Amino acid sequence: QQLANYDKDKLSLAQTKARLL
Amino acid sequence: QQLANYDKDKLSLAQTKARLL
Repeated sequence: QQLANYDKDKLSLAQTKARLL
Repeated sequence: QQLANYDKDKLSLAQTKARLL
C-alpha cells in the first residue's frame, strides 16, 4: 500500500544528492 | 517501522530539492 514507491523515491533522492554535490 | 524511514526519506527529499534550487 505504501512500499511500492519506497525504492523509486530513494533512488531518485540519491541522484538528486548527486546533482547537489 | 519502514514508514518512519519513508517519512525521513520524504523530509530529506524536500530538503535536497530546496538546496538544489
